[PDB]
Amino acid sequence: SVQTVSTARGEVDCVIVGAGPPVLVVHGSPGGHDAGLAMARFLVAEGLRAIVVDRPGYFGTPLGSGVTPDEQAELYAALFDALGLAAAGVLCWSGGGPSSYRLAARHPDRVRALVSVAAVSHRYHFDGEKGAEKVLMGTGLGRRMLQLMAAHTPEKLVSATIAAEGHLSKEHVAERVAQIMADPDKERFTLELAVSANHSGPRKAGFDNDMDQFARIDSLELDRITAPTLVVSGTADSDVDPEFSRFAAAQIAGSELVHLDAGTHLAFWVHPDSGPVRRRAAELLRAGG
Ligand SMILES: [Cl-]
Ligand code: NA
Repeated sequence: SVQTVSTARGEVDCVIVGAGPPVLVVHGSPGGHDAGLAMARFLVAEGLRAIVVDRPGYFGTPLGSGVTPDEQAELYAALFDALGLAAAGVLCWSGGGPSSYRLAARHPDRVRALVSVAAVSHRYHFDGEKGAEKVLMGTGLGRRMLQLMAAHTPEKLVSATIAAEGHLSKEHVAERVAQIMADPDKERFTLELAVSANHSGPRKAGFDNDMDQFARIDSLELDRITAPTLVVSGTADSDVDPEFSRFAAAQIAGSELVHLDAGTHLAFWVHPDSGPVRRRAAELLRAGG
């Protein structure tokens, strides 16, 4: 299902799925179209169509198609041109923030609505990984272990992921895990995103590029954004601090900020009160369609 689209800004890979008002779905760091499709499932179910990119440096999209957040925004607009598309909704999460914010800021005519989930909204510095976590997230061996865990010990993987992505107590992690193991969509989402967190191999170029670029952000100029905007933050997110979302909402006039109490970085998909937020996101992204 991956298609290469030749744009005026270079080649970009994407997966085109669903039917309805279109939404550009922008993965985090690391990520790729696997993460993006997992992010997009609720949209397809709500009767929207998703355009799920591989950002430059991930899988088949060459880094040269856009290194900076601003160049990645330029690529997305060039992708819309290559699809004959005037404008689309935008759904971003985490490291998908900067390029999505730039698209909304500098190409406002191309963005119908913005849903920004725990998104990097200003300069950000990655804390490296040490010891076992480093091997697990940084190597092909680590990648294979995550794949085996997802296939064969899914509850253990879900637990590890919820703990890594939040500041929750042991007891609250276990409560979240039991919820997820009772909802097949939540389980599937979590397992897919856990595997995509490993930045080795074909995710390495894009991941290293994102870490370098996010550390160099001057301003993304979110105050320029005029799209109707929903910003979503889990209060226990240990990956992208809630302050990034409060900042973003304060910059974007008319934006709405939704907090998910005791939510991890995955809250918008896995928090027990997230269903209404996804429904609201979908309605916003339909943008009168
Ligand atoms: Cl959560
Ligand atoms: Na934790």
